[PDB]
Formats: sequence, structure tokens, C-alpha cells
Amino acid sequence: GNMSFVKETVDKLLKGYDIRLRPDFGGPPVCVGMNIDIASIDMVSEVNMDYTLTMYFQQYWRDKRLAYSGIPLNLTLDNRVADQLWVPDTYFLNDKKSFVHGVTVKNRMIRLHPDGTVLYGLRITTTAACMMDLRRYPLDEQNCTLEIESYGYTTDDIEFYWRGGDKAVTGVERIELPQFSIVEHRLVSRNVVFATGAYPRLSLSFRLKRNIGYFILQTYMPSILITILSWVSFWINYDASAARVALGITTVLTMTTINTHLRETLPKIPYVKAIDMYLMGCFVFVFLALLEYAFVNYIFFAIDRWSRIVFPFTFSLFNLVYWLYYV
Amino acid sequence: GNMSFVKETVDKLLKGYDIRLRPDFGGPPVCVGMNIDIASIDMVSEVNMDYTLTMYFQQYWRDKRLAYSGIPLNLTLDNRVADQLWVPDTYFLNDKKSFVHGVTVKNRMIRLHPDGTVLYGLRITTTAACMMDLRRYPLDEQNCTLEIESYGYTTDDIEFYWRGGDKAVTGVERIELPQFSIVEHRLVSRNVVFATGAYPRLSLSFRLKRNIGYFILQTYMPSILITILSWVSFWINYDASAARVALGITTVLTMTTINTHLRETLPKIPYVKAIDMYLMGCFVFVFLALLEYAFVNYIFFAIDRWSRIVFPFTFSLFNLVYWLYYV
Amino acid sequence: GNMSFVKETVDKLLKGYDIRLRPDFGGPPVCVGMNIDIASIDMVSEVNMDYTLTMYFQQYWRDKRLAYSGIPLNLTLDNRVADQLWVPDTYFLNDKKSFVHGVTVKNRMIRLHPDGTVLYGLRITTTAACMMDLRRYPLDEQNCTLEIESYGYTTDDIEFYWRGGDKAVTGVERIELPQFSIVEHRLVSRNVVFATGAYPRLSLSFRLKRNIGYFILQTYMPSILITILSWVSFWINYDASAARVALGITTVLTMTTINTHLRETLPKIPYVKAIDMYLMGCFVFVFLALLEYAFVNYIFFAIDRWSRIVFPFTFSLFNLVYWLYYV
Amino acid sequence: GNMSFVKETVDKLLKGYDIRLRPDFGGPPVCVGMNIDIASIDMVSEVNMDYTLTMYFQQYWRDKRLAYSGIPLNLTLDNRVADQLWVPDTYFLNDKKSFVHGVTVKNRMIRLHPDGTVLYGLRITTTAACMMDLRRYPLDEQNCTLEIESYGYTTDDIEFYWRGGDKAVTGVERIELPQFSIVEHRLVSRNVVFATGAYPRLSLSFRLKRNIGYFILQTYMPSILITILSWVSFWINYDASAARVALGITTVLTMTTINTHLRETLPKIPYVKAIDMYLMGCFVFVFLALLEYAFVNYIFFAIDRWSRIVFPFTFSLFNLVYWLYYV
Amino acid sequence: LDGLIAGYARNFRPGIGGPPVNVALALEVASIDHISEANMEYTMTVFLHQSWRDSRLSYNHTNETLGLDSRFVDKLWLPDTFIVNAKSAWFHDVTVENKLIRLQPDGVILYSIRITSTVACDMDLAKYPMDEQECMLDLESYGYSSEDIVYYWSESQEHIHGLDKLQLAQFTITSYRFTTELMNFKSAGQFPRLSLHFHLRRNRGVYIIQSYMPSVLLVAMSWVSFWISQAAVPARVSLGITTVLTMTTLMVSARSSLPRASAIKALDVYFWICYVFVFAALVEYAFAHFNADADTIDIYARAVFPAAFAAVNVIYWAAYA
Amino acid sequence: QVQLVESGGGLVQGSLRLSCAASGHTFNYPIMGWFRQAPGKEREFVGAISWSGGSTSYADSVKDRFTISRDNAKNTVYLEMNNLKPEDTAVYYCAAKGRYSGGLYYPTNYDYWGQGTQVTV
Amino acid sequence: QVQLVESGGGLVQGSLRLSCAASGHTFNYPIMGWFRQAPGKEREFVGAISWSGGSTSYADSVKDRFTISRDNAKNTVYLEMNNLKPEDTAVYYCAAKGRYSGGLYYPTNYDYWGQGTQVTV
Amino acid sequence: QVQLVESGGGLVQGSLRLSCAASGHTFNYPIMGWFRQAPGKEREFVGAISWSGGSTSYADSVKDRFTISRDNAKNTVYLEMNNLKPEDTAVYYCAAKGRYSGGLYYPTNYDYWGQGTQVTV
Ligand SMILES: *[C@@H]1O[C@H](CO)[C@@H](O)[C@H](O)[C@H]1NC(C)=O
Ligand SMILES: NCCc1c[nH]cn1
Ligand SMILES: NCCc1c[nH]cn1
Ligand SMILES: NCCc1c[nH]cn1
Repeated sequence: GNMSFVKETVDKLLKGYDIRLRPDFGGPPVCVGMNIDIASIDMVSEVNMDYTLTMYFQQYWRDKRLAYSGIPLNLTLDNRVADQLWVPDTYFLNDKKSFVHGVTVKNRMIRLHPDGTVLYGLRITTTAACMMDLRRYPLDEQNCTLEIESYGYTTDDIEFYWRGGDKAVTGVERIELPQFSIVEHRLVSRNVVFATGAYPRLSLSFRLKRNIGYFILQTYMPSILITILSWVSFWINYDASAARVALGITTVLTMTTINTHLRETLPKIPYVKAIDMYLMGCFVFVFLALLEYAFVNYIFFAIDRWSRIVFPFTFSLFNLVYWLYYV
Repeated sequence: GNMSFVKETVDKLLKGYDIRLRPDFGGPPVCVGMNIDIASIDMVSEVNMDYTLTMYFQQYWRDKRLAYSGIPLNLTLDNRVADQLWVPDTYFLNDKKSFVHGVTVKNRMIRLHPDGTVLYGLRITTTAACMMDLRRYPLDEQNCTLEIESYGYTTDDIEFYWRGGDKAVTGVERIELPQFSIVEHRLVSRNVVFATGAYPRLSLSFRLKRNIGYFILQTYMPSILITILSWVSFWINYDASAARVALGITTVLTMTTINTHLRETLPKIPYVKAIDMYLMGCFVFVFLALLEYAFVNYIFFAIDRWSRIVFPFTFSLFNLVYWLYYV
Repeated sequence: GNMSFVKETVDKLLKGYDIRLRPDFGGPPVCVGMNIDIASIDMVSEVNMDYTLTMYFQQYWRDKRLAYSGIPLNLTLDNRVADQLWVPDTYFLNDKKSFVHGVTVKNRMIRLHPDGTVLYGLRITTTAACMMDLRRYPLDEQNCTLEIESYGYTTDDIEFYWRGGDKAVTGVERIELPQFSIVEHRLVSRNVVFATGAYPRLSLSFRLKRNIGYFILQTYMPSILITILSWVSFWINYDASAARVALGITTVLTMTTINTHLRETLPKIPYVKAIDMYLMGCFVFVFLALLEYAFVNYIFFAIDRWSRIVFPFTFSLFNLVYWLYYV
Repeated sequence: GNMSFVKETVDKLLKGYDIRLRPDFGGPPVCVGMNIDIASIDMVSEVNMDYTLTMYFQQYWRDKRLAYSGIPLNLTLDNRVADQLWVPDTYFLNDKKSFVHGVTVKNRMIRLHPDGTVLYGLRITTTAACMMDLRRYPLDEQNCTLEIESYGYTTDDIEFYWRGGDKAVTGVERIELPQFSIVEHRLVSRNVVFATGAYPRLSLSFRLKRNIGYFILQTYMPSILITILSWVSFWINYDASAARVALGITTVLTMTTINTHLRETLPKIPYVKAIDMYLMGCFVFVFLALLEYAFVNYIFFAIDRWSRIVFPFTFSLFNLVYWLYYV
Repeated sequence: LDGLIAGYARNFRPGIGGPPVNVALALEVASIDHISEANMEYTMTVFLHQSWRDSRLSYNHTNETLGLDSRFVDKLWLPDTFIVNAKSAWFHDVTVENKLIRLQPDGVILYSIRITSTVACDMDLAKYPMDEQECMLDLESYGYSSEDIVYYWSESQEHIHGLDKLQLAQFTITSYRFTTELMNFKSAGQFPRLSLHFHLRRNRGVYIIQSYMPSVLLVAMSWVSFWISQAAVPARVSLGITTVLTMTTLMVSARSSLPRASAIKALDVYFWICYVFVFAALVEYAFAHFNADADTIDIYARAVFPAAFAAVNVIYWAAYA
Repeated sequence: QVQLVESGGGLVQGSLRLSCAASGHTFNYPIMGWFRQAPGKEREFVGAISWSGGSTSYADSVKDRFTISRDNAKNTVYLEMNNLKPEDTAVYYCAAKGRYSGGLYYPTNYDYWGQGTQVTV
Repeated sequence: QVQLVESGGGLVQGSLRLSCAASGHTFNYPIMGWFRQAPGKEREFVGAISWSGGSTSYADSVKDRFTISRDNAKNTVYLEMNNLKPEDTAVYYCAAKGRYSGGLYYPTNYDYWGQGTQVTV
Repeated sequence: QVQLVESGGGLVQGSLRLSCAASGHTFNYPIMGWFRQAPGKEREFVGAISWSGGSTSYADSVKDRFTISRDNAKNTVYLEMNNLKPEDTAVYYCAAKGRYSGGLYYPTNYDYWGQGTQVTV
């Protein structure tokens, strides 16, 4: 309860303290324990191949220069004291843009311990790149990682470990992605060697499974309905040249518009997606239907009923093969 | 009126003041009273599931280190003095991006009191995430909250309470959302326990009711008119194959365009909204109408009048069931 | 011409100067005169209900602590001296995002006077919210205001007044809005009472009149042409079922597309605008025209000429009533 | 080569230096020479009526307080020394948003001279407003200016001049605008009088000529082809009511879509552009063509060939008058 | 460390008034995020390593390098290296400023920073989308001429560039080159410029397939009218007009992707060729209908049109490929 | 420019419903307030309501006893006074407030006022 | 407002499947937790699962022995207790947690609780 | 390059209407000003008006007496002088100002000037 005594203790700790030197400089590497409390994953972008992550990033390490005696309490100091203390140069290797929230003050926590242990917490919103394999899109499964590494200190000066083992990362259940579900998360610790030296690495990875519900309503169902619409021409008499030709034209044009719209919502990848294959297949059926009437019109100047039993049967077979392959 | 005497008094207060230590450090927790004066809610975004809030955030607490005597006045100091004073590490848990206005100076207020009470005001524009249930969209009701919590200090060091009880938050009537109406607001105080410890929590929540006026004109009315347009084919003679087929095609195509446009203005949720059900129902009626003529054309190479009494009757029943269920 | 003498004079002024204390602290309120030189109004947004304003904001007040003698000149100092001087905590109440230009230096001016008068100028680009009544859109008239208020100091400590009376705000003629015209501007001074106290208020308001020229070409003329296009069906023989039905369909579909596009450029307000009423009226005429042929086709399996004299006459009456009501 | 001697010389210069006072304070105005090396003009926006300019802004003035002797060299110091030196308060009057590049350090240069001359260079990317006259668009010619002015110092304290005369601005040939060509650039020096006083002004203006190549392919050619498409109806027999009516409808609808799309890419100006006149003229021809068949259909229940010679002849005359007027 | 900093003059380059400072430079390209032809720019994240000798910081008695953090950066003199053709750039400061300073006893300084820069790249879209682009990354001292700072690629540049490991969604890095231009004089004095040139080849795949195939199928749809009987006037007229309108809208939409593109792209040429065929098909039926007011014309058109389109396709693809 | 007329007072010994009709530029003044002034006492805030959204606020004394609602068709705001008490004897006024005019509880923030109806029980 | 009812306890000497049915505003409480309280001992966290996505967490003691899954059609969360041990003798409760209510392992963060079923082996 | 011609002066003892016709690059000079110069006295600002929008400003001496309006069809700006006084005896000029040329009241900011009409009452 003696604020002056606490003030003297803290001033003694910071007297002669050199922020330029890591703890145990020139000696054994300092072990830094890390835990992450995930707040939310706001966005997952296929076009930019990145995701936005908000989390509470906490670092644990012991600095004997900050050890104090006579106070059986954990000193929770103002966040502005972190500028006078050494902190690990932790950075995210795969991030594209990140910041620390600063309202109403900087989202930062410093909590000292009698033995010299320092707790350093930060609330960070980060946009991390995540390369995606869209070959099976929209029935694909993605593995997005978050790489944690020291920038300047090599393994000879600093070491990273997940504090608490597999329980180091919490809040995974808080992730509520409308388009994805968190199948699994993993924690990986390893050493990465560059030209400048070997650096510690912590990796946090999520396996995301895309939800097919949106794409059934948005793309798959409209494509099927247009294909069924083309089948109406078979039951219309051949003398109605204007009617059947108009039916063939509009179904083909509508199919093209759907195909063009979908590809504009995704990155300009050179390979064919699963959804593209379905749209190409649907375009073939409607195009064949218009060609079917042209053949009927040509011979006229039994075929229709024969065509009535082939296209729905073939389209059902095409759907069965397509869904079995991608599920 | 003695500026020198006031200057000496303030300099005495800040002499030896340690911003790193909270008031009553190592003793009882400091109680911080909070009031919010809402300025406006600029935007409510369904795609991003967040809202933008501008407010006057005020904090009340007593610091005996700042107590002064001999001046029977409340010292309203320059906002730049807040950098030399201890302030609570208040942060918003569910915010996505926030800032403090700084024109022409930082929107910050410091007002001292003779007993040591400190008034700290900030004008903050914040974007807070708000998960939305769009199953009943656009006839849905949303509950968006604003979580207030201390970042570093646990309940053993700081306590939060709404200053003034249920009157702590004012300016709710100033909220003018074109698409929503503020049904009710609530104030909640509780303690939240994390791994690092238990932290005080203040929650401000609004219940928003969406206005159906825009969606009637934009989506519901055009869909009904297209459905009525498909009924015109029944009064057209069956020999007009080009006319009736064109009527069926265009109504179906127009219905698809409306359905596609609506889903592009909303997040890619996997579940079916109320508006999606109405569009699907309208698509069924227009699709059945085109199938109805195909059956008539097939048998020809009484049905029309029989179809004239079914579709408007069934569509009216469909509308009656739909609106009663969602209202 | 003695720079050393001027340097000594200025150093004497700032020796012992306390930026934390307002002039005449604890005494009479300090009167602050304000003038605004409008540079431009870049944007007026209906969707966001805000406008962007660039202006030269100047504040006039007397601080006897800065009074100097022996120099019969007005000291125009570097803008960086403003950090060592007390300035009013002036903020804009209705702004959404504002900043001070800082190229090549901060757009800031400090000019002292022998009697202690201080001139403080800032070039500020601000985005101020402006609620708009779109019931008469696009023939509406809008009143957008700019609220100026002190944040921390109440009326007991500071007072605001327009320096120069009604001539305090200049540069109104520089405003060149392609869509609006500045009908009038007003200056209002009053006191606003909050829970924390009563604060001075300066308000600058503009009355904007929207220009109808753009909307005639973009929306009104295309809608009329489509309505006239529907009248062509009356001169077409009734046996041309495909031609007249196609005419009715395309006019209706085109009318819907125009109506949908317009509403997407405006906020999702629940009330009906003037332009919406015109589009609804035009949709009725084209829909009735298609229903007119269906009646003709039904009775066939004089009416056309009778319809030829009604729709143009009724449409002209509808336009006459519409324009007279909204003009 | 004596770094200590140079360090002593520079420390002597900055000892007692007052950044708050301009050179020759209270005496003759200091002449500031300016030269601009244009890097690129990234964007020219008609909707926002502004352009983005990147340039090397250099200022040239003599400060006798910085004069040094014994070193026959030009001292190129670190850019961070500019914070301890007086610099002109140069700002751009018509800019909307500007910044100074700061990677890997601030793009700033300080180069002293033995006589006290100071060279101050900055790499600035600026967005300057430029009002555009779109009456002759897209065959218009625009004059965009860059206004340079002192913010605080009047003509009694500072004077501006283009260093090098008409050669002060270089790099004009580096400007590569896909849509515009730099016809000419001019340098203007004058004095501007405000309420606060008279201020020096430097103006840099460019005359931009728009390239018609893009608009011929994008708008003019598609409009002509649709107009020619409407002429096909004249060669079609009158008994083909469905064919000729469909040809008239689709050409009219396509013409409307082109007109709507173009106006959405430009600001909502109330006056009629040159391109709008061409689109209106093309719409008249296609609308008359559909009215022509309606007259033919009406009289039936020679005109076609007579119409075959009028519309292409009239359209050619319309194009000849249009292009001659605007070229 | 305080002893070395004491008496250190930050405002001056090492050996001021003497030989120019020889600064070794190295790049470690981390990613190339966006390559926008509409904005004529690309975004790159890179580790920039700068090495130079400052004798003022040489120390005694210790043979171990002094690994220091970003807080020590502000105390030392640094080269004013800037990216010449960077529209915008910034540093990564999470969780701290990503800066490295490793000091050696002889006075050699290693300075590494992580920066993301949006670099303008002038692109020629004449052969778009079958176009190969070259983009540069120019590095240069802003204020120090060749008399003060001299740049040169370090020997480790060929091994740590990491351009081979990059994966690009739409392009492929075919070749890269590190060039040193010692003869650059922008305004005052000679400024040596280190430039990194890398060639990007746009991937040819389903991306180009989306643009070309529907255009072919629209032309194919117009061909189908030939097999339709001439008596079906509304049917063939409707087929002719719909294909022409769809082609016109596609041309407008395609050019709208690049709004400020006043150039003739190969994609635009293909649309023009396709528009001629679909417009000619409607004219072909109009001539047949006018002659009736003919049968051989339709039969000849069934063979002439597919053959002519195939021939012009071969010419189009051969020239641009 | 807003004009306010209020009616529905009188003397009673009960349930009473005051009303207030508005006309003019009501858009610039979206908040309507009710005030009463006892003889000698300062004018007292009763309740306020917004024209759009129907958001309402009440004083503690009249809480759960008085109800305020409005209809935009007639531009009328009505105060329903139920369970009257002898303390509710004052002149009831009707006022309108600007968008950025400050707190509801302070009468000086309101610009346009009604005539005022005297109610005695 | 969420109501929780749990069933499927009883006494056994084995595999057992508890269940918990929810009703009300389940959207605001997307996380369901399972807790057990031994006599005298503090209430212990067992496992938690989200309504949407099926993400689950377990305690070390019950890891690889208890499985938790839910079906949104019935709004039911069921705890399958396999390979029972005598240490698993406690009253099993069912709880729901708010979106921003904090960690899963702390019972005080949960707002609505079930009655609690006693299980003894 | 703007050319200004003014007419409509003469001598009267009344209402008078001056006019000023403009030609050239009027877009770069959207502001037209009126100035009068008494013999011996410095040139005095009378009133200014923008070509687009019709925004106008007047001096205190001529306020509520002189009216300024323009028609863009003829590119003419006309000054209507009503309720003349003997103090209104000066040479009236017509001037145009650039977009960023500064304040209206200062003649030195205007670039192109007319000939000037002498008016005596
Ligand atoms: C290094 O230390 C030695 C011994 O203290 C001292 O004499 C010498 O001057 C120092 N510096 C150098 C460059 O040797
Ligand atoms: N405000 C502290 C949040 C947190 C997350 N994990 C632990 N603590
Ligand atoms: N400018 C003070 C605003 C405010 C809101 N609440 C209290 N005061
Ligand atoms: N550069 C000074 C601009 C200004 C505006 N008003 C007065 N002066």
C-alpha cells in the first residue's frame, strides 16, 4: 500500500536499464513463451488470398534485471512503461498489414513478477496472406497459417515455445465465418535458417472447410433451372420456329451471363475450378438443345421424343458423376 | 484569479507523480464511472457485420494524488495535460477500427476537482463488429452490443460501473438510421474471467428493428408485378406460340436477375433468408406458367381458364402464408 | 532588424508560460473570434449523408501573457511555435473525419500582436454529416450545417463570436458544385447545454438547391421515351401477336431496370421519393398497355383507337399534375 | 576530411539558432527560388475533378545565420537536420491530399553552401483539384493548375520566384497519360491579396488534350453499328411483323443501355456534353425507324425504299455536322 | 554502447569530405501481392539489407557482433535509400519496428528492414492478354550524389533474392536481372541507381478461355441461323439481333475492365473480328430475304462462314503468339 | 420555422390526454419535448420523443405514469397523462429541438415553443 | 433468454450418452458447455462446443474418452460418456455462454444453466 | 483571355442598368466583379457574382440598392443601379477574376478589365 515504496522499487529497476541489450546478453538464449487468444476472423478473401485476424498476443519471458523483492504482488504497470523495457522483436512473417489498437489507449499490457517474469500482451488486428488451391472450389478445403518469428535475434539469442503446449491458442470456437468452418488447428515449432542465420519459428494453422449452402442457391440451382428450361423446347411443336429458337437463344445467353459473373468474383487463376466444369457442362446441354432443333428444322424442310429421353438422362448422369467426383 | 498560484498548485501536483502507477497502487481497486453520450450511428453494414458509432466517452475516477486545496473551482486544464496523468486502460473488446478526433486539437477533456476527482472525456468514432441473424431478413431484429473492458488491470486493481445507473448512456434518440429503429437499449455490468485473470466489463446493447418500407419497393413489389405479368399469357390465344413462349421466358429471366442481384448485396451466408424464400416461391409460379403452356401446346398438337383461377388463388395463399409466418 | 533582440523578447514571453492554463484562468471568459474562408466543397454524398469541406479556419483571441513592447510589428512566427502556446479546444460537432494539411509543413499560422492578440489559422479538410430529406428528390432543397463548439471549456471559461458579423465567412462564391447551387448561407451563435455544462456554439449553414438538368437527361427522358414506345403497339395490327406482345414485354422490362438502377444510387430510405412516384406512374402506363392488348386479343378470339386517345392524354395529365406538385 | 572540425562548424551554426524566426526577421523579405522536377502524373479523374502529381519540389534561399567559412565544400547533411532549420511555409492552395514519401527515410534533402544558401528538396505526391469543362467532352481541352503559396508569411516577409525562368519546371516530357497529351505548360508569378494580407503566388499550369482513340472504339463505333442495324428492317418484308418490330425494339433498348452507361462514368453535370448530343441523335434515328414501320403497318392494314434513301443520307449529314462542329 | 554513441555525429556520413561511402545492398523479395494493369502498379514486400563501414563505431576488446534492436537505429547515420518508382511504401511495425542493426568490431554495419512498397510498372497492353511484362525496382540515394554514397549489389544477392520461390496467381516470373546504372544524374550530381528487373509472363489458361470461347460461340450461334429455314423470318432475325447485341455489350464490358486504356488490345481486335461475322450473318439473311421479295446463298454461307472464321482465327493466333 | 399548438387541458379532479400539433420545417427539428412550469418553480422537463423512430424518454417523476407518442400523418405529438396527482399542477408547454442542440432535459436548447396549457387537479 | 433441459443420466456400473436441449435466443449464445461438480469440490469444466461449425474443446481428464456433438434441428447438445471411471461421479450441468463472455473453462462466464443430473458409477 | 465591354451609363438626375458582356475563356474566370473609381479616390469594390450558380456579394454602401445578375446565354453581367445618390459618381469598370485569385474585394486580384463608363448624377 506504500506507493512511494513501490515507486522507489520501480525506479531502482529502471535505473541503469539498457533497452538496447536483451536479457542475458552474450549468454544463453532467452526463452519466450507465447499464447494467442483469438478474438475473431473478420474476412477471408479469395481474390486477395488473405484473411483478417484479431487476437490477443501475449509473450512470456524472464528478465532478472526487473526482479524485485519485498513486494508479494504482481505489478500491473501502465502500458507506457513498455517503452522503457526490452521486448522481443516478434513479427509475423506472412502478414500483409497489421496494427495495434490504440483506443482509448494502446491495447498493451505489462505485468511484472517478483522473479523477473514479464507478461507482455497486445491486441493486434492482422491481415495475413494465405495461398488457396481453388481447383476444387467451391468444395475446397484451405489451410491458412500464421507464421511467428523473431526478426533480429537468432536462435543463439532467443527461443520460442508455445506456453501451455497444445492449449497455447484459445478462442478458436469464437471464429464465426459465414462461409467457412474451422475443422482443425495445429501448433508447430521449428527453426528456419536464412542467410543471416537460424531463427525460431512458431506457426499457427487452421483448416477451413467451405460451406456449400450459399453456392447451391447462388450458382448451382440457377444453372440447373436454365438447363431444365431448355428442355421445354422439345414439347413445343416444330412449326413454332420463333418460339423454339427464342428458347434456345435465351437459355444460352443466360448461361453465359452466369458463367461470366462467377469468374469475376474470383482471382484470375489459369486452372479450371470445379464450379467452372459444371457451368461448362450446363452450357453444352443448352447449346446441344438449340443444335437439336436446327437438325430437326433442317430435316423437316420422333427425333424430339428421342431427345426428350436423352438430355434429362444424360444431365442426371452428368450431375451424378460430377458430385461423386468432388464429394 | 492568481494564475501563478494556480500554476504552482498544478506543478506541485505533478511533482513526483508517477504515471506508471495507478491510484491506490497495491491497495483497494479504483472505481471508474463511465457515461456515454451517443452522437450518431453512421452506418450499419450487413456484409461486414459491423456498425459505426460516434460518441462522447467520459470516465470518472478519484486520484488523491491530484487533490488540491485553497481553490474553490474545478480546474479545466488543457487536453495535453492528460499525457502526464494516469488514465484507465479502457478498450472496446468488439471494435474493429477506432480513432480519436484531432481537429483542431485532440477531442479530449481533463477536468480536475478539489477532492481529486478526475473527469476524462473523449470523442471516439468506432467500428464495432455485430454478428447478425439474417434468417428472417429483411424482417429481422438485431442486437448489437458495445463491450467495454480494461485491458491490463484486473478486478483486483480497477472496477467499472455505469455512472448514473440506467441514465449513464444518453443521446439514443439522436440515432437516425434510415433502415433501422432503436427499439431498446440496455446497460450490463459484469466480470469476465480470462487466463490472465478476471476483468471488469461494461456492455451497451441496442435492439434494432429493420424498416420494411425500402424492401417492399425494391424487391417485393417488382417480384409480384413479374408474377402478375406471367398471368397475362393465360388470356392470350394458344396459337400465338411466339407470344406466349416469349412471355414465359422473359418473366423467368427477369425473376432470376432480381434473385441474383439481391444475394450480391448480402454476405454469403449458407442458410436461406426470408426474402430468398419469397423469390424462390415467385420463381416457381412463373416457371409453372411456362410449363402450363407447354402442356397446352403438347395436347393441342378449358385448361387455360382452369389455370386462370388457380395461380392467382395459389399466389394469394402463398403470400398470406408467407407474411403471417414472418410477421 | 535586431534578430537577437526579437529572440530575447520571444524567449521572455515563453519563459514561465503554462500551456495548461487558459488566458485569464479563474477570471472572465476569453472571447475567441472566428472567421472562415471557404476553399471548396468537394463532394456532397446522399448515400453517406455528408459533405466534404475545405476551409481556412482562423481564431482570434487576446492573451496578455504574450504581450510585448518595443517592437512596432506583428510577429509572424513559425507554425511550430503553436505547440508552446495555448490554443482553444475548438472542434466540429457534426464532422465525421477531418485532418490538417501538412505539406510541405503543417498548414498552420501564428501571428502575434503587440497588445497580446493571437491569430491562429488552420487549413482543414472536413467531412461533416448532413441529414437530407429526400422526399422531394431530385427536386429537393437541403440545409447542411457546420457546428463549431469548444470541447472542454464551458461558457464560464470561453466565448465564441463571428469576427466581422455576417462577413465572418467568405469564399461562398468559390463553391462550385455541379449538382447543387448555394442559395443562402447563415451564421448562428448560441449556447448549448449538456450534462457537463453549457458550451458556446457557432453554426455555419448552407441551403443547397439541386440542379434538375442531370436528372432530366438521365432518368426522366428515358422513362418518357419508353412510355411513348409502348404506344406504338396501338398502331400495330392485332393479328401481330408476337410483335405487340414483345413490345409490351420489353417496355415493362426496361422500365423495371431503370427503376432498380436509380434506387441503388441512393440510401435505403423507407419513404417514397418524388422520382420514385414518376417511375411508378410510368410503369403503370406500360403495364396497362400490355393489359390493353390482352383484352383486345381475348375479345377478338375500335378499342385500339379509343386507347390511342386515352393514354397520351392521361400521361400528359399525369405529367402536368406531377410537375406542378413538385415545382 | 576533418569530421570533428566539420562537426564543430555545424554545431556552431546551430548554437543559438532560432527556428521560430525567418532569416532577416524584421528586415527585407527573403527571396525563395523554386524548381519542380515532375516525376509522373498518375491519374486524371473527371468524376472527382482532380489529378495526382508526383514531383521533386526544391526550394532555394539564403540564410546568413548558416554561413560557414574554411570549408570549400557544399555540406550535404542528413535530412533529419531540417527539423533544426527554418524552412518556408510553402503549401499548395488547390491540393486535396498530399504527403511526403518516407521510405526508407523521409524523401528530403538539405544541402548547405558556404555563403549561407540552403537547398531544400522534397519528393511530394499531391492530389490537386482541377475544375473541368466537359461541354466538349470527349473532344475537350483542359487547363489544370498547381498553385504554390506561402501560408503565414506575407509579401513583406517572403518572395517567390521561379529559379531559372521558364526552365524552372522540368520533366514535363516524362508525363505519360494514356488519355491526355501535354500540349503546353506555363509558369506564372503574381501576388494574391487576402484579408490577412498579400501573399506571393507561383502557378504551374498544364493544357491537356484528350485522346479520341478510346472513345471511338468504346462509344462512337458501337452507337453507329446499332444505327446501321436499325436500317436492316427496311429490307425486311412488311409482313414479318415480329421480325421488324423486334429489330426496332432491340436497337432502341441497346441505344438506351449505352447512353446510361456513359453518363455513369462522369460527374452529374447539368449541361449536355458533346457525346450526349451524339447519343441523343442516334436514339432519334433508331426511334424514327421503329415509328417508320408502325406507319407502314398502319397504312397497309414505296415507303420502305423511300426510307432507305433518307436515313443513311440524313445520318451521314448528322455525322458531318457533328464532327465539323466539335473539331 | 553509450561510449560509442557519445561524440557520434549523426548528421554526417562517415568520412565526410573524403571518399564516398561504399554501401552494399541486398534484396530478399518476400511476395508480389497485386499486379494491377488497370493501375499500372504492383505491390512487393521485400527485406532490404544495407551494409557499410562506419569507423566511428569501431570498438575494442570484443570480437562478438553487437546484435541491436530497432531502438538503436535512430542514433546512427543511415543511407537515404529510396525507391525511385514507388507510388507508396511503408514499414512493418508489428509487434515492433522490423529493423535490424548488427554492429561488427571493425565498424561494418548490417542494416535490414522489412518494407512493403507499391511500385509503378509501365505495361504495354498491345498483346493483352497474351502479353509479357517487365517491371523494375529502382533503388537510389535521395540526397547524396556519387561523391558521397556509392551503391553496389552484394555478393549474396544472387543467393537470397528468393524470386524463384515466389508464386503468382496470374503471372510467372520467367527471368530476373540486377542492373547497376552508374550514369544517372537527375537534378544535381551523379546518383548511382541499383535496379532490379524481372519479367512477368501472363498465364494462358482458363482466364483467356472465358473471354474467347463465348465470343466464338456467339459466332457459332449466328451460324446456326443458316440451317434454319428462310421462311422463319422472326426466328432468323431474332437470332441475328441477339448475337449482335450480346457482342456489342461484351465489347463494352471488356474495355470497362481497364477504364483508362486508350490502346488497341489483342482482345479488342478479336471482338471486332467476331462482331463482323455476327453482323454479316444477319446481312446474309437480309440479302436472301430481299432476293425472295437465295437458296444457294444459304448453302454457300454454311461453308464459307465457318471456313472464313477459322482462317482469320489462324492469322490472329499466329501473329500474337 | 416550426409552429406549435397544444390542446386538451382543462380541470379535472383520472386520465387526460394532451396533444401538440406541429407545422413547418419539422425535418430540421426531429425532437419534440414536453415541459411544465409550476408557479414560482423553474420550468421542468417532462418527456421527449423523436418524430422518426418513436424513441422516447421520460422524467423520474412522470415515469410509468405518462406516455408520449406521435403520429406523423397529422404531425401531432400527444402526451397521455394517467394516474394524476396534485403535484401535477403546472402550465404544460410543447417544444421542438434542433438536431445538434444538445441534451433533452434542458429547455434552453429548444427553439420553438407552444402557448402553454394550464392544468389543475 | 435460453432454457436448458438435460437428461440421460442414471446409475451404471460402460457407455452413457447425456443430452441437453436448448430453446430461446440461442443465436446470442452460440457456445454450449458441460460442467460437473463433485461433492465438496468446485465445479469442473468438462467440454464445450459451438452451435455453428461444431468446433469443440475438452478437458485433459475427459480427453479421448468423452465426445460432444450437437444437432441444430433439435437444438440439442449431447455428451457421450464412454469408458467411465469411478472419478466420474458428479452432478453434470449444461450451460450456455455469450459471444463476448470470455474463456470456456470458467463457469462464471456462462449465463444460463440447466438443472443438473447426478451420475454415480 | 477574356474581353469585357460595358455599356449603359450616361448622365441622369432614378433607376439605371449597367451591363457588361464577356467573351473568351470565361470558364477559367468564373467570377465577375464591378468596381467604381471616384476622382482622386482609390478604386472601390461594388459587387461580384459568379457565372455559375448566381452567387452574389455586395458592398455595404450599395447594399439593398444595387442588384447584380447575369445570363449565360449572352455571357453578359448587368448591374442594376436603383435609388441613385450623388455619392454614386465614379467611373464604373467590369472585371473578371481567376478561380484561385483570392478575395473579391481587392481589384488587384482581377486580371481582365473593361474600358470603364463614367456616371454622374
Ligand atoms: C580500446 O581500448 C584501449 C584500452 O582501454 C584504449 O587504449 C583504446 O584507445 C581503445 N580504442 C581503440 C581504437 O583501441
Ligand atoms: N483483456 C484480457 C483479454 C485476454 C485474453 N486472454 C487473456 N486475457
Ligand atoms: N462538448 C461536450 C459534449 C458532451 C456530451 N455529453 C456531455 N458533454
Ligand atoms: N494563405 C492565406 C490564406 C487565407 C485565407 N484567408 C486569409 N488568408
